[PDB]
Amino acid sequence: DVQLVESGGGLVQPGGSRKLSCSASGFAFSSFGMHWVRQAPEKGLEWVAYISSGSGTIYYADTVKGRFTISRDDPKNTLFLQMTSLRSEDTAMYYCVRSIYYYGSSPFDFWGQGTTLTVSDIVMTQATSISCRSSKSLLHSNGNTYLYWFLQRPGQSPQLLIYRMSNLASGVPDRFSGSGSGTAFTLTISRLEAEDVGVYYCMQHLEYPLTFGAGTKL
Amino acid sequence: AQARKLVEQLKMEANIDRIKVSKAAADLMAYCEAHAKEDPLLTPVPASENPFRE
Amino acid sequence: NFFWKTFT
Amino acid sequence: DQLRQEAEQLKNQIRDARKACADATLSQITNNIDPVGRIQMRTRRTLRGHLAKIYAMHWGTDSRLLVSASQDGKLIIWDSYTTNKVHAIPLRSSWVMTCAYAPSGNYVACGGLDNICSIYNLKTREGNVRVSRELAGHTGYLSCCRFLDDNQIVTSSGDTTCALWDIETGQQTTTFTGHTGDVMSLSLAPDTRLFVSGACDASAKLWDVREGMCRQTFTGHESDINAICFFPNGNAFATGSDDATCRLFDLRADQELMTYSHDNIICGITSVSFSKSGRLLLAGYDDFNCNVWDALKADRAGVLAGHDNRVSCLGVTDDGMAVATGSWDSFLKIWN
Amino acid sequence: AVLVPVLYLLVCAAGLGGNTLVIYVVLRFATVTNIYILNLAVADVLYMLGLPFLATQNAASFWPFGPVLCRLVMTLDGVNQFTSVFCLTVMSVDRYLAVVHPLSSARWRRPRVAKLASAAAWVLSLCMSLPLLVFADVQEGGTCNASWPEPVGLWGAVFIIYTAVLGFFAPLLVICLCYLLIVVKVRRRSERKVTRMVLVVVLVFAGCWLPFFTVNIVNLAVALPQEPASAGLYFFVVILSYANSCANPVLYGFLSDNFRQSFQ
Amino acid sequence: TLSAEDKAAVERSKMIDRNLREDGEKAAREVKLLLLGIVKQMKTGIVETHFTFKDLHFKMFDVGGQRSERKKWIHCFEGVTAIIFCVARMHESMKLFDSICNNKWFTDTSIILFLNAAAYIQCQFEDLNKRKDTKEIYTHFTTKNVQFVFDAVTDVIIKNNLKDCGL
Repeated sequence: DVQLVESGGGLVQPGGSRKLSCSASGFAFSSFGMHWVRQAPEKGLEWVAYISSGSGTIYYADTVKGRFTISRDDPKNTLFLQMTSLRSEDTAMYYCVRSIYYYGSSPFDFWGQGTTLTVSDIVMTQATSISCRSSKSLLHSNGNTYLYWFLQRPGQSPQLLIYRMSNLASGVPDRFSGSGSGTAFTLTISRLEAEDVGVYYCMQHLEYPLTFGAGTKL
Repeated sequence: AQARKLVEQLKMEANIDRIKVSKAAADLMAYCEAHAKEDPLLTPVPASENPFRE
Repeated sequence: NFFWKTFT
Repeated sequence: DQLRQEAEQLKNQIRDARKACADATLSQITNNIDPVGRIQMRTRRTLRGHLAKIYAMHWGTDSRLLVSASQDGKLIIWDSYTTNKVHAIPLRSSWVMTCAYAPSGNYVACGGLDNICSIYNLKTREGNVRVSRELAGHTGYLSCCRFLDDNQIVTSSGDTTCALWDIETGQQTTTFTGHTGDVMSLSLAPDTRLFVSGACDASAKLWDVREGMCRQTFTGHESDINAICFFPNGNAFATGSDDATCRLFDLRADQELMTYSHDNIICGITSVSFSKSGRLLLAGYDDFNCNVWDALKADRAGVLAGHDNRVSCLGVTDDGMAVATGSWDSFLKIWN
Repeated sequence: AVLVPVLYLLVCAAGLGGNTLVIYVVLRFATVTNIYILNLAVADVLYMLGLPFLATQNAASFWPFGPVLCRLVMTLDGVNQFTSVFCLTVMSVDRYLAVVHPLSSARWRRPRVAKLASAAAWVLSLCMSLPLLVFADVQEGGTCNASWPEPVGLWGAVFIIYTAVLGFFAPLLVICLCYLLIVVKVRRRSERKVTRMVLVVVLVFAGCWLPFFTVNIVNLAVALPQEPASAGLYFFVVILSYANSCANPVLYGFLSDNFRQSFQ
Repeated sequence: TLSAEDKAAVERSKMIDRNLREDGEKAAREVKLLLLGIVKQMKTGIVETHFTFKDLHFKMFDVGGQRSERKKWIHCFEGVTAIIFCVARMHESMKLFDSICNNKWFTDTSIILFLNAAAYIQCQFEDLNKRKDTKEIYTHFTTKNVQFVFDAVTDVIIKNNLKDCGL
C-alpha cells in the first residue's frame, strides 16, 4: 500500500511563516518527482510548486514565486514547503502529488490527504459527456498530446482517470473513455452508477506552469 | 537404452507425409514476392517516414 | 636590441 | 543386438526417402529471378551504457523498447528512438547468456551459468523492478529462453534437453529430451505451436509444445550449430554453424535447400536472423563483421562493418524498420 | 643563405603530417591516456600552425600583416607552448598516480575530473600570456616584437623570470622526480623496458627546452650580440625548441605496444 | 523542441548513467581469479568465494563442477586477472595445462601454478607454455599461500596498468 500523509498547517496571522510537511511510505520515494497542488474553498485546483528526482530541478508558480520554497529529504522520505509573508489569498487546502517520467509511465498517480490552512500561460475552459477546451494545441511533434483527467468525489482527494487523453489508469473501470482533437477534448461515461458523482477537472502538462480547468459537476 | 530410444523414435520420425522440394520452393518464392512491398530494408524509405533519422 | 624568439 | 541393425536400416530407408523427395534445387529455379543489389546501411543510433561484453538482446513487441544483458551484471532497457535509458536491473549473478522480452511487455527474463532463469516484473505499484520468479531444475547452463504467454516460457540448457515452465507455479510441465549434445539455440514459431532447437551435435530437431516429442530431425552440418532462426512464414528455418556455413531447412520437404558459404570468410557464426519479407538473411561472424546474405540466391549482397570486436547478438524489429547489433566491444548499434 | 628559412616550413610540414596522423588514429578508437594525448596533439598542431608567420618574417626581416594580428599571434604561440608543457607535466603526474596509487584515485580517474584538470591547465597557461599580449607594443614595421614605454630591463627581468622558473623549470623538476622513483619502486624485464622510455623522455625534454631558455636569459643580462654567427645560433636554437613539438607524437603516440597493435 | 516530460525522461536517463558509472567504479576495485585443475579452507554452476586481504577484494570462481564442453563457456572468463591452476596421472594434468595455457583467449592472462627432482618437474611445467614474454608462471610449494597470491596479483596488476598507460 502507498501512503502520502501531509501534516502541519492550522491558523496563522498574516505575515507569519509556516512549514508544511508530507511523509511518504510504501514506495521508492527517491525515484519520484513531487508536486504541491492547492485548492481554494470556493475555487478549483491550482498548481503550486514542483521538485524533480534528485532535487536538481525546481519550478514555482508565478503568483507564489519568491515567498515559497520546496525541498525534499530522501533518507527520511519527507517533503517540505516553507511559506513566508502569507496573505488572505493563501487560505487553501494543500495536497501532495507524486509523478514519475519515463517512456510509457503515468504521472500524477497518487494524491494525499490535504491539510487546511486559514489566514486572517495556456488557458483551459470548462464553462459547461464532459467537455474541455484549450487556448493552444496540446498536440506535440512526437505524436503525444498532454491532457489529464481527474475526478474528485465529495469529501475525498482527486484520483487519476485518463492520462494523455487516451490511456486508462490502473484500477479504473473500462467504462471511462477519452477522445478529441487538438484544443477540444471530451470524456465519455457509459453508465452512471453510484460512486461516479463528483467534480471533473482537465489539466494540461506541456509547459511547467500547469493550469487546471474550472471543473464540471454532476 | 539409447539404442531403444532411437529405434522407438525413428518409427514416428519416418512416417511423415512429405511433399516434393519443388512445391516447397515455389511456396517459399510466392511468400517472398507476395510480401515484398512492406519491408523497409530492400527498398529505400523516404526520410519523412523513417523514425531513425539523424 | 635583441629579444626572445627573433630580433627587435 | 538386431534392434540397432533394424534402426540403422530404418535410417537408411528414411535417407533413401529423402533422396527420392528431391527432384529440383532452389538455385536452378531462382537463377532467373532478378537480384537485390548492393545493400548499404549506416549506424543510425549507438547505445553506450555497458561496461563489458554484451551477450544478448531482444526487441519488444512495439519495436521501440529493447533489452540488453552484459557481463557487468546489468540488464538495461533502452528507448531506441531517443537513446534514453528506462530501467537498469542489476542481476544476482553476472554470468548471463540470454535475454527475453514478454510479448505483453510486463516481464523480462534472463539466464546463464547460474543454471536458473530469473523473471522480473517491469510494471509494479512501488515504482521499481522486482524479481517475479526464479525457475530451477536444469543441470547445465542456460543457453536460450523465450516467452510464449505471460505464464509460459520455454528454456534450453546444456543438459541436451529443453523444458516448458508454468510461471504461476514454478514447476516444469513438459520435457523435450532427445538430443545428444548441448543445446545452444532456440526459436519459437510465429504460430507459437511448433518449436525448433539446434545442438552441439550437427542436428536440429522440431518439437510440439502440446505433446512434447520430436516430430522431425534434420542433419547436414559438420560442426556445432550456434544459431537458429524461424522463417517469417513458419514453414522453414535457418541454421548457422561453427564451420562458416548457413543452411535453410524446410519442415515439409524435410531436406536442406540452400547453403551460404564463401572462401573469403572462414570463421564461426554467432547469430542469425531474417527480415520482414524473408528475402534478407542477417548473420554475425567472429571476424568482427555481419554479412547480409540473400535467401533466394546464395550470393552475398552487403556487409555491416562498424564493430571493433565480434558480434554476439542480432535482432530485427517486428515491423522491419531497424536491425540492432550488439558486440563484445560493449556497444550496440542500430542500422537502417 | 637560402636553406635556413626553408627548414622552418620543412619542420612545419613534417610536424603537421605526423600530428595529423596521430590525431586521425586516436579519434577512431576512443580510457584516459587517449584523452590526454588528444590534448597534447591539439596543443602541438596549434603550436606548429602558429609558426609560419615568423618563418616568413625572419627571411626578409619584414612583416606585412598588421600589428593587431601580431599581438594575438605571439600570445597564441606562447599559450600553445605553455599548454603543451603543462599537458606533458599533467600526463606524467597522471602516469605516476595510475601506476603507484591505483585504487585511491578512482575519484580522480573519472572523465569529468580529467576534463576539468585539462581546462585548468589551459586557463593557467592563458593567464600568463595576457601580460605578453596587453603590454607588447608591436612594432608597426619589420619585426613585431615586444616593447614597453616603461624601462625595458625590469619588464624583461620579470617576464623571463616568471616564464623560466614556473613555465619551464618547475615542470622539469616535477617530471624528473616523478619518472625517476617509479623505476626504483619496480626494482627486471618490466623495469628494463621502462627505464629506456623514462630516460629518453626526460633527455629529449631537457635537451629541447634548456638551450633556448639559457641563451634567452644570457642575452638579457649582459651579452647583446651583433655578429651573424650569433643570429645563426639563435635561429638554430628556435628550431631546436620546435624539435620537441615535432618529435613528441613519434616518441609518445607511436612507440607504445598499445598504439601500434591497436592500429592493426 | 523538447516537452517537459521529455526533459524529465532525459534527466532520469542521466541519473541512470551516473549510477552505472558509480557501480562500474565500485566493481573495478575487485580482482577475479579463475580456479582450475582445497585452498578454500584458509581465508549449480559458478561457486564464487569472496574474501578480503590487505584491503583488496578477491573473487574466486570455481568452475570445475560443470561437466560440459569447456570450449563453449571458457570465453566468458576473458579479462580475469589470473588463472589459479592446481596440480596434485600427471600426464593428463600436463595435457590439460598445455591446452589451457595455449588457448586463444588466454594468450595474455597470467597463470599461478599451485602444487599440492622437484626442479626437473618444475622446469618441465614452466616449459610446457610456449610464449614467455608477456605471460609469467608463478610457482609455490604449498598463511603463505594468500600472501603469495596477493603478491603475484599485485605484480600482474602493476604490469597491466603500466601497459595501459603506455609506459
